[PDB]
Amino acid sequence: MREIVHLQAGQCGNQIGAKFWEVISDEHGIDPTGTYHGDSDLQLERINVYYNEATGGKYVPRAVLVDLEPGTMDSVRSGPFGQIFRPDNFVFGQSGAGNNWAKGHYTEGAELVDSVLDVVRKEAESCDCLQGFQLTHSLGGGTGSGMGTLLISKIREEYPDRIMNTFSVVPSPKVSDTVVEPYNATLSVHQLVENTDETYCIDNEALYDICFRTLKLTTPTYGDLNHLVSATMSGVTTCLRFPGQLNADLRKLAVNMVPFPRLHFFMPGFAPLTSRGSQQYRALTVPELTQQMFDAKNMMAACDPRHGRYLTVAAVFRGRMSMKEVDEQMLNVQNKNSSYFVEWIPNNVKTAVCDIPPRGLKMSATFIGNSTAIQELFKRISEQFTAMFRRKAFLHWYTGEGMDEMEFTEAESNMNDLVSEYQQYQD
Amino acid sequence: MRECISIHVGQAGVQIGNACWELYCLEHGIQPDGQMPSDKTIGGGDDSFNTFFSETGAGKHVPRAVFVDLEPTVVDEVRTGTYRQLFHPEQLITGKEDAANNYARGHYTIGKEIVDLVLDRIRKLADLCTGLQGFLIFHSFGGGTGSGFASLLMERLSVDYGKKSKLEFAIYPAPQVSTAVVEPYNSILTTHTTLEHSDCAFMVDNEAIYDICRRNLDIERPTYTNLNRLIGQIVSSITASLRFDGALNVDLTEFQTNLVPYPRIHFPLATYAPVISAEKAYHEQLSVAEITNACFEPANQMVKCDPRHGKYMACCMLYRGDVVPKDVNAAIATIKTKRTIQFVDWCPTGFKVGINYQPPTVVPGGDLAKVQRAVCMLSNTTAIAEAWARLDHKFDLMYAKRAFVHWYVGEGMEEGEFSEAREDLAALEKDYEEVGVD
Amino acid sequence: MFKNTFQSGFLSILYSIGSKPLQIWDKKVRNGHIKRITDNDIQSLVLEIEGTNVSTTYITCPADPKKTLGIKLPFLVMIIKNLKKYFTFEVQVLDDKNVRRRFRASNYQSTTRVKPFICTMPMRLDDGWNQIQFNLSDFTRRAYGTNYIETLRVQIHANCRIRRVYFSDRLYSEDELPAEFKLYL
Amino acid sequence: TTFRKCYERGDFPIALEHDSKGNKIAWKVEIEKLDYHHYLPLFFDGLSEMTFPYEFFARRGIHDMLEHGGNKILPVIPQLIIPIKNALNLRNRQIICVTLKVLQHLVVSSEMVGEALLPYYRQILPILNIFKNMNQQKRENIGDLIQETLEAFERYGGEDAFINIKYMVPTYESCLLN
Ligand SMILES: Nc1nc2c(ncn2[C@@H]2O[C@H](COP(=O)(O)OP(=O)(O)OP(=O)(O)O)[C@@H](O)[C@H]2O)c(=O)[nH]1
Ligand SMILES: Nc1nc2c(ncn2[C@@H]2O[C@H](COP(=O)(O)OP(=O)(O)OP(=O)(O)O)[C@@H](O)[C@H]2O)c(=O)[nH]1
Repeated sequence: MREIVHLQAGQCGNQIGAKFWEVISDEHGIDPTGTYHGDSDLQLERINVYYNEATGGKYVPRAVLVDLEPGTMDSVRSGPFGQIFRPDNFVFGQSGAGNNWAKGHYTEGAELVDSVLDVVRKEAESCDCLQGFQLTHSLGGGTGSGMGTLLISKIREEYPDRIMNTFSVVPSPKVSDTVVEPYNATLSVHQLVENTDETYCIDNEALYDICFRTLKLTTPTYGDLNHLVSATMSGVTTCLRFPGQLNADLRKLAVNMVPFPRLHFFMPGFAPLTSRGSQQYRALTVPELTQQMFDAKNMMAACDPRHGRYLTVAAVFRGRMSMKEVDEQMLNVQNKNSSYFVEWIPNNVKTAVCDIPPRGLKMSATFIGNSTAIQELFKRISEQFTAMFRRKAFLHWYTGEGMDEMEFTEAESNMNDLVSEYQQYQD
Repeated sequence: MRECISIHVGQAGVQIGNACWELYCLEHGIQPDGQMPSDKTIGGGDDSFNTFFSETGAGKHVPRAVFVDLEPTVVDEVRTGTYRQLFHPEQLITGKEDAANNYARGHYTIGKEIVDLVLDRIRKLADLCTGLQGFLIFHSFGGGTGSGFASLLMERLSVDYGKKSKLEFAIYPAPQVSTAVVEPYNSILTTHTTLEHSDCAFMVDNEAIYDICRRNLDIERPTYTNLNRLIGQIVSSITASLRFDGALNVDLTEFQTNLVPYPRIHFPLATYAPVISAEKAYHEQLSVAEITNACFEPANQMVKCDPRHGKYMACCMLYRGDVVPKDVNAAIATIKTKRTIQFVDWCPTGFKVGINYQPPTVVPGGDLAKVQRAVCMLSNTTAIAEAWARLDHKFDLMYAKRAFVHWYVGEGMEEGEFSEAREDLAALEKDYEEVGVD
Repeated sequence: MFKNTFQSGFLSILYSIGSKPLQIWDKKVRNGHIKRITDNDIQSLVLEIEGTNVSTTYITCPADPKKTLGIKLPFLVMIIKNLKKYFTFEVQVLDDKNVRRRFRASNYQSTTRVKPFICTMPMRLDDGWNQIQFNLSDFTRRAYGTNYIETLRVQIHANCRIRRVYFSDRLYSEDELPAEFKLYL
Repeated sequence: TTFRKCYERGDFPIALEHDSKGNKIAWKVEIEKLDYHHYLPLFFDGLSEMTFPYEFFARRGIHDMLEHGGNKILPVIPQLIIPIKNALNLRNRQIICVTLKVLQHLVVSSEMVGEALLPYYRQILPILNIFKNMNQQKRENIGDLIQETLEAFERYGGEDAFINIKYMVPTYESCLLN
């Protein structure tokens, strides 16, 4: 059948995937030990998209976990699910990263690529018919960037026929911590736009704003933020595993979503988010779900598209519904702002209907869109790169690694070409 | 794995290492016997010690630090002290002669016959250690003996091992207090010898430590005891990264890279805000806002350079204990908004964050308080070069009158060293203003 | 004894100006003496060991027979002044097989004797202040065909005028020697 | 054991490198103009040795002079023989795996080896003959390494090599004419 394989790269990718897999195991009711307790037939027979059976009825995750700092995955192991994660799957690294993109891009990976490729191709043989793979990391994440570049590069040629989903968290515009971070991000995004097909966009500042908005809980964990985001990605993956008349294929989505090859970046949206009073101060109807769903407040991805226009939008809606509600909702929103979209393509809304509702609540939905809301981001990165490349700060490290400024020139040039493309298409 | 090796060079370094290693054994709850209670922490050397101690199957921790001395009184005293069973006999490397503060004496006379010895020690530890991310050197610029010794050993470790990080720590010359007027001489010798190999140098000053002590520690008659406790608290905060885990884990290599923009100048400065008396903590409150404001307050730095005379390039905040990221980002955003703060236009981002869950515990017989949120704040700014201007207008007059250089000519060195070093330092100042200007 | 120390460099075991230099040197005095008296040529204090019989009186290392020496260096040099008398010395070592063996350098010796546990060598030399040089591996290789590994003890007999015994890995030249090693009259 | 104390005393100038989780090394004094006779089997005793960090030196240096020192093993072979069978009798899975790897590299290293090894099988083989079949992530299958050793051996060994290996090993098969 048709399956996908997970990759957790970088110190974020690891912890992200920890949250992800524990959540999925909860949803399908596998004990942390690994002995599933029969609750849901359909989930039992659909689980084979991601899990592989181990003797006694044990369903091993098909995720490849990579990093260089032992403590990260060791802490994850100390978590309540490393026992279901396999010692075979764990690959360790012979370096402290230094958060150096060039180091993680030319020297350290030079001797790991072989082994990691062999492990993932063993996994590919383990699976039978793939759609592709998905990855989780950060664009600014040094190890994740420096390695994901090479690994995705290779996987592209060995399998030019499969979808390489990229789920890289986007850092704060107002703080970057790392000062060479814009350099690393631009480096990454060059080959990112060059290879990738799907790119996600998620931002910590937006998460904090939402926490203060509706979570209202004062002090969360970044793990609670991951709670939210892994809930979103679980929602987008609900389609493949579930019955109900919706079309699940990520390619079925992407063909609709991408008018042109230079369109890669996509902005999620998540359905009902509730606070202490609101659990009993709110009801569950498609109009209010859609209203909240299409709110710059409920927006969490990059930044407000209020400055721009929407190009493509696609949402999935989970629970027991009918067609007429979403029909009237899309017609409504279409009429309420026939302005804020583009003439170029009318009727840019794509929807899916999943029957099997989530555990804990009845009605849910997810939404992913392409609008002109990345221009601020990459204009910012342009001005940052120029501002610290006018005098070439911190350059001695990357020269010691053995790189040259022409790489930076061409990369920023490609980024500016994408700037012009996004600008021109909408205006 | 994740460990490093420390060198404690100097009479000056023995007190500080002694107090520090006391503190480490203390937070780890290490019995002065050399072994643990019935609790299970001993083995082959894989647990919180494993970076610092090497507790073999015999069950005895082996700290990964070499203490070198030339005046045997102090080293024999500590040899007769409490933790001597812990301390390996000849790891306490001792010499029987003294350099009389002279850099040339300690750099040519004694070092040659002892550098092979310390090399043997360090290689015979390097074999057994696993990851060895770097080296933690406790020294001083005006080394009453450590100056030339440290310079030569730094030369040799650089030439043989140009791959790993090197971390240097020194009590900086007091701008207005000096026991010796040849301290500028030998200190600038050390600096000019270091710059072309020195990886990351951090300085501290005792006067401001005194000032803090009677500012908010309520001590008017201080001792090396409190001095060492606080400097060791700083280094303990920095080593807690290796010790425990946290929200994010950062590294000395990250600090090296991201703290310095351009070569040569690799001399940032520390700052620890939450020092306060126990009763003051008992009837007052701590939070990220005020501690950030304090660590940004001009009179909260161990070096007396005015930030309104300086300009900010690099900063690094490390929290230890229980905090959240919301107030972190909010406070740093407020700082960036604050106009009195003056960063360079080069770096719209100029900071490095680190977070650790583990609460800072308390040493019995200390003088600190019971903290719940701690931070180390490491910054490089432009206000530094005034110190070197001070030192150069000090040095040039005493060199024109060349007072007591006859000692140096007797020990056999010449003036070309001073010749080169003066314009080397001058090149350093000129670097400083050309980077300060945009 | 002090194995932890570094065989690298030079090993002065006994050196005359030491205030109390006799710790690890068990003394067996019989019809003789130990004296500490200046010379005329070096006009510096040196050791004097004499006795009526030389087998009766002898110094040795280590002091504890229940302890070894533990030395790798195969080269030995002694600073002796000939006194026109009957002197000898002894060294015992452990080898490639792990069987013990002794070397017996005796000034009187009229012949050369090889016994399965000990070799003998005559000593004849000039007068005044002169020097001793020997290579453990050399002699063991030549006589027993085995391979020198380490030293375990050393004994010295009477009729001798003593400045310093020291050990070295190799045949050292005359210029790297320190000034106190650079003997002058 | 003896080699561990020999180096704990110290006569080998070997350097190193190291990082988070992996492997690398260096050295201080080159080997070719030092020795391949007075130190080769003494260092090989580290193979029979099993203790951090000494096994690092053993496992790697054993390869190292193998790549760097071809035309000298010729006379040292009987001295090499001993620690091999000592480690074989030591009877540890990990140790014998390391052996099998390094011995594989030994045989393939250079020429003349099997023909000179002619007198020297009846001591190394039979313990392996009984190790045949008690049992690719990191090359862990004892039996697979065993058959690899026999395969790499026999063809290079010569003509009656296989028949004597057979006399050791009643399962043993030809890799030549079957
Ligand atoms: N799960 C998790 N991730 C975080 C958190 N805070 C920050 N991150 C980010 O996740 C990013 C990506 O991690 P990695 O891809 O492993 O980065 P790296 O290559 O190891 O190098 P660095 O980015 O310096 O860590 C880091 O750079 C952090 O900035 C957090 O609290 N939880
Ligand atoms: N680190 C440290 N500094 C000290 C100590 N006591 C005083 N100081 C200050 O640091 C300097 C100590 O350096 P030196 O006097 O050169 O020390 P030394 O070279 O190793 O030799 P000594 O004369 O035995 O101290 C002094 O000038 C003091 O200003 C101490 O115990 N430790």
